[PDB]
Amino acid sequence: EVQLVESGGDLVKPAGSLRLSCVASGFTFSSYGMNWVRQAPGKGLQWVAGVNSGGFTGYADAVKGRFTISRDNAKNTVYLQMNSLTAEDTAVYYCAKDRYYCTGDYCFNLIAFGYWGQGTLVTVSS
Amino acid sequence: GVGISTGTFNNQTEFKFLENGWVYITANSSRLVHLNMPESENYRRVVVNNLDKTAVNGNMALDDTHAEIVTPWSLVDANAWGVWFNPGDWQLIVNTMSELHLVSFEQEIFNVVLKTVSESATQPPTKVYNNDLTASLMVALDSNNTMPFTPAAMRSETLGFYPWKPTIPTPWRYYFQWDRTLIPSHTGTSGTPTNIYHGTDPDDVQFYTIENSVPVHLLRTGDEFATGTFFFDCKPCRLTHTWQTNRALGLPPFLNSLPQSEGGTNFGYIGVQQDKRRGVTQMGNTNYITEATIMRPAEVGYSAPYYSFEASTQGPFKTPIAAGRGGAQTDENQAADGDPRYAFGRQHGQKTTTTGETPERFTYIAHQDTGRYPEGDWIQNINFNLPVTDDNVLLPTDPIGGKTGINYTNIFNTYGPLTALNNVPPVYPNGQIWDKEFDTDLKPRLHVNAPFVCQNNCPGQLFVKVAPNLTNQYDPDASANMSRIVTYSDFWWKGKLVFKAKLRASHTWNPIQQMSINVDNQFNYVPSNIGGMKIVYEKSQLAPRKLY
Amino acid sequence: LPPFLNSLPQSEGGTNFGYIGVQQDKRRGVTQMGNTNYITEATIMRPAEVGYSAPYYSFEASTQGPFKTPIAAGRGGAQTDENQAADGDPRYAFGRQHG
Amino acid sequence: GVGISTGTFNNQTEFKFLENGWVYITANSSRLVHLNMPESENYRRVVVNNLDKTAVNGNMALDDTHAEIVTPWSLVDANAWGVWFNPGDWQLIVNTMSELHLVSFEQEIFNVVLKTVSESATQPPTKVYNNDLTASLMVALDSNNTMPFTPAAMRSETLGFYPWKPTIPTPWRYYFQWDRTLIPSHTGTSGTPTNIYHGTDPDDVQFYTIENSVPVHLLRTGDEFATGTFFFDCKPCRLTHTWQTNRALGLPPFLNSLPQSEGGTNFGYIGVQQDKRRGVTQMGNTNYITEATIMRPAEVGYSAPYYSFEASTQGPFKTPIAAGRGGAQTDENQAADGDPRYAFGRQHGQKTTTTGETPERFTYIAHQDTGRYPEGDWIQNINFNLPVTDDNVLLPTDPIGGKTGINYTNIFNTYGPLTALNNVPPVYPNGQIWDKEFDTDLKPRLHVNAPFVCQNNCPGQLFVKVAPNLTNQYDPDASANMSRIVTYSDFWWKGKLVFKAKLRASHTWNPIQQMSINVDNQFNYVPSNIGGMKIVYEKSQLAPRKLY
Amino acid sequence: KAKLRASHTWNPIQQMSINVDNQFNYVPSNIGGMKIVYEKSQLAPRKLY
Amino acid sequence: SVLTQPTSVSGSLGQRVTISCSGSTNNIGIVGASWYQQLPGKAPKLLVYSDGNRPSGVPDRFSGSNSGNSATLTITGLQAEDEADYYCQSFDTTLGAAVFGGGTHLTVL
Repeated sequence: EVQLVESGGDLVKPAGSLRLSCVASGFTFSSYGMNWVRQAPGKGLQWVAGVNSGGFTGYADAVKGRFTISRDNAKNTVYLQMNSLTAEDTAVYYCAKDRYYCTGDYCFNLIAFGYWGQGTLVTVSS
Repeated sequence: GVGISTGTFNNQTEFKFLENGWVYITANSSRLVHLNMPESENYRRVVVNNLDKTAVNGNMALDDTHAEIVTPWSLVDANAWGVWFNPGDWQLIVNTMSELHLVSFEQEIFNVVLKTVSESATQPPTKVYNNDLTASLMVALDSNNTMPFTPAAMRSETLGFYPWKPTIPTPWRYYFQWDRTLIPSHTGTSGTPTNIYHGTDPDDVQFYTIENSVPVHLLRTGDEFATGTFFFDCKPCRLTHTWQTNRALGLPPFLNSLPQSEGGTNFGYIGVQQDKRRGVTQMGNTNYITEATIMRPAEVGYSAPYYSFEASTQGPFKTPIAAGRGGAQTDENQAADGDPRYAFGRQHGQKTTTTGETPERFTYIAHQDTGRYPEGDWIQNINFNLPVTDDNVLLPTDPIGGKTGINYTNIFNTYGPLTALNNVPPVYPNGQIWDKEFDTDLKPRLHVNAPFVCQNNCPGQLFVKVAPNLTNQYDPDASANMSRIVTYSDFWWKGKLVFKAKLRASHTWNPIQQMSINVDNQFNYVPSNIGGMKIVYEKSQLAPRKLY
Repeated sequence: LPPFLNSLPQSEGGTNFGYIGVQQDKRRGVTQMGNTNYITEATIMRPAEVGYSAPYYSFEASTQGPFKTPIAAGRGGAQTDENQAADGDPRYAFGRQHG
Repeated sequence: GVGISTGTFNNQTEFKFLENGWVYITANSSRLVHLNMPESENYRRVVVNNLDKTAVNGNMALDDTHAEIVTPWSLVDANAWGVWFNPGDWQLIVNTMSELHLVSFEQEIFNVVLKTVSESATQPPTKVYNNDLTASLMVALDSNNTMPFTPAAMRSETLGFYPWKPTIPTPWRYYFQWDRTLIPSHTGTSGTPTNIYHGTDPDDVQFYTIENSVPVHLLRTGDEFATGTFFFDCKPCRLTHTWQTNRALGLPPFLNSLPQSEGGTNFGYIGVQQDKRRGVTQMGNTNYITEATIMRPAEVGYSAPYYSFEASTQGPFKTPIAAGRGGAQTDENQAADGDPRYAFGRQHGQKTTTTGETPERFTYIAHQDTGRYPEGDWIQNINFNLPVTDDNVLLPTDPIGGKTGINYTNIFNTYGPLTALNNVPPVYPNGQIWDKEFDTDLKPRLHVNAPFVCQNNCPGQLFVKVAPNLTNQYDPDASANMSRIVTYSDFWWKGKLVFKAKLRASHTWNPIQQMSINVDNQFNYVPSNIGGMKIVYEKSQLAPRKLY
Repeated sequence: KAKLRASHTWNPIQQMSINVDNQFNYVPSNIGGMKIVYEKSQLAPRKLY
Repeated sequence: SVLTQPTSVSGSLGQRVTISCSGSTNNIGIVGASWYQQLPGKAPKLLVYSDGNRPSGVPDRFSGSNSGNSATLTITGLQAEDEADYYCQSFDTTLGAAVFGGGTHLTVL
């Protein structure tokens, strides 16, 4: 069955950078897009970014231009470099995989589904 | 020299005769062609995906999702009956010919001209046209059949049908592989079916460019290019239809009691009780010999799932069928599936003096009755008790799957090793003339779009393009749009299509049908007071023939 | 021949699709469906049929017993998921002499 | 004639096979070149001195000081792989061909067009373009290689790599002798390190001029120029790589105790104590025979001072090496010296829709392991007592010259009579194809910039220039700027490069590495939605071969 | 009897290639065991129409 | 962009309950809602796809519907374990970004 794992969340000073990592197994990592979704303590959900198989990336305006997402298809691993962090970015981050195989620029990063991982916590303060 | 013309306009049709009742029908066509410079010199890969239309449950037949490469090159296509024959020549052909062979094909571009557009920038706008005698027109002839075959007749985009009107070439493009899933639905389905475009599989990618594949001739105003004669190998095409169906093959039963006086009610009779008759039947478990039950040599036509849509990697597509309804010649609204429908514009038959963007349409109904009438079909149990009880018959009014509007004729195919069927009839003027045979190991018996199919290979496509007329400001390393002097070309295209046909004979006492001008249709072949032309469709297989 | 795209994208982007640009009941073209004016990629004429559908997992009985109705080719798009191999695509079982 | 085309466009890559497994590769390449008139009709002797950058102590590596002659001519250079092959052809060559030979080369300028520019000066700006039939394009071929050789692949200034994209020719310049002194320094050097520029020695002055050394053709709009077929004489080129190193040469040692179960930990053991072994070693005073201490036939590769800079009359430069660091396949960051780095713009691979001046870059990690991993070396005493002590081993971590960052490998050299090393792999697209051999009495064994090196001669550089379209106000005695009509030229260039390759053979049970398209690299080879193209680098030596 | 293919398109096509994943399917195991894995035969695409 | 949701909802054990989400033509009117459930402190798990189907192992209790610019989720046979926060999800076709709703808390009585 599909399994995802995440790591890299930690308490960090404002500004600077932080780099998350999510790993996958049980499914053909190449054929599926990967997405990060975040939720602040007690608050609602907010999609962060997604990366289709070809290296094409998508971001939400709250991070567009600040974060950079990527993949390593040879290791079923996805990375999220979070540069220029601010206090508002304090949240829990989850790793997801869309239901329907998809690749290329015109490919919707996330439609419906994902075996969300346990997630990693991130806090920005000093 | 610049001032010397490089060719001759010619739009005559010559019917040269030969031995044994044959005739060479050599058709010449000539056009003036207008080619603007391409919107961009670059190839593009573009996706169309109308989720706005297909998301509405039940519109799954309206899927236009596809990937296409858009090229700077334009396609010149004369593969349509309207490009060669005017109504009169068609009248001669379909009234006097029995079978029609396609022999050769030729084309040449001559009298090239290039012009540049200058704008004055005066407060009231105005612009002046100057000749660019040193500019070039790019011409590429794909004789090796390396490029995708994109017949313009399908989208109603071949050269015009009027010799006295200018024409344009269709912008060229071709399909790029894509993946797509669309689960059908009905007004009333819950949620929203999966309607997704998965992308393009890398192993299927094929990107072509004219520059890397075909030799390109640069034609200045003093140059001309001729393709060279091409020789076909197509199967013969018959200009006669077949009226017999299974019910009319073989020897009729002897009518023991003929009528004695004439009258609409004075039918004949066979005179032998059906269970007591003599003959042959495949229904080996019953003695009844009837016109509906008696064995026949084979089967004409076939029933096919009508409005069946089959999905593959690229999404849904309708199942094609060879022929449509039988006996539906009376009403257009009863054409139903199979019988082709053409929707065309003013370059191809629509009343030219009309306005608006409603295409002019017709539905072709052939004279051949190799079709089916599903409301008259039925399936009944093997015991064959008669009259049949409700439980032993599947009438067309009995539902399948619970849907009251879907019956077994929709999911019922009768094609077999006994099926006999004819090729598709020529459609004048909008019908395609020839088509290329598929590169599959096993090949279809006929194509629905062209009466002639090409056994091995056949004529290459001709592509044109205005050479880049750069300004002094060109800079390759800039990522902006290239700066081009606004340049356009008018050139003369001339082609020769050579057919070989056999004249018809009269095997019967009666006169057969023929196409003729009549008061109800005379104005369709003459210009209007304001110069409006229209070309109406004409039937091909008017004459009848015996099948067996 | 694809349909001419009367309006094309102006920037790179997953959402920057193209558009045929003409209302469907107003399109020029040729289709076998004689009782409609909608011309669409699902409904536009094609020379012939590539591939065919069969009553898959049909078992047919003769004098020697039931057998599976063989088909020429398998599913489309199954290359992305082994679980969808289904009929058509062969399955080989073999031993240490042969792999 | 003005109105007649003088050539034909052609890209097609034609494979023609011979007997005995050889194939001829004819690569046709055709472009549209765009040529503005030069900034000044005069030759210029110019000095660049980035004293500001190098005054910052420790920046000596960034020295850019030199003297050149700037010419009013432009160089048309087709000496790069991307000008001839698209990725598909490169795939076929590097997947099926084991070796490659340079055979012949030809080129021609044709369809010459010359236009002048006039500006209206109207309040809303506008400008018009006019042809000039009398205007001439000056073209010069240096068939005897009189002018200094200056391949443009080193500056990414060759002809572009897309047939559908026009290209500029590179403005031409060459080096003029200069004297330079630059004492190196470190952040912390007191005062200003000696940094001076002295000028030119009288005995090394060479002011080459095209007009006084090369015949010049004056091409009007109806003329053409053909260089003629040049035939190369280069040594053959290998599209395979050697994975063997000194540790993999010869007969491996018999394993008296082979493994008994599968697993990554289930290794074999030789079984014979190291000083009791049999065999041969160059260590005349020790009884150990080990896979490091055994005699091998010769040395593969060699160590060299890496990031070492050497100075001569003209100033400091980096010492070149044939191969780079070993083991870079595991981590790209460890490649560094030897493995070439290519920075290029949009004409030559960078995505054509990108903004800014930042160029695409890549380091080339060849497949051949003739390199070195200096952190794995050590030098120890001739006594050879083990386990070696600190006083007796020079480890790479040991400091040299009081420096933590510099160890002996930085100054270490092991080139000698026993060295065996390989030629440079082709780099598609940005690599140079052929390079002229030096005119020294003793010649380098290889060139690092191109796989093929000319033995006797190689094709003359093609120089182009717009003839001076003077106005009426010309005064040859004037010291002010000359007045010329703004002229530019569009001329089509067509080249033919002919190779001869040997098809590969299956020498092994296992398959070999091959270039292929995959869901990742897929869209690198197809245009974007707005037409953006990009050419990515592609390896050349995927097939392994047996060194010994 | 076989025919040698020709490059018909700008882009590379798919090929069978050894890689860090399939590597140990074409070499014997330490104790000397061999295997043959299935291989495709129609990687190169062709134009149907 | 964002999808509207009710703040909280209550239902008795064994009774049926309903939850609603609202959007626009470009988020819900084109792509249906997908409903997620989040237990206290745990990563959310999906309940109903836009396809209308449920993942393997999801109780039959849940089911979803869609109408115009809005969607709705229902629970039949409400149970004590169902007390959790719920979220609607869609895809804004214009921005090309997944849009998640404001969340709703269901109380079991």
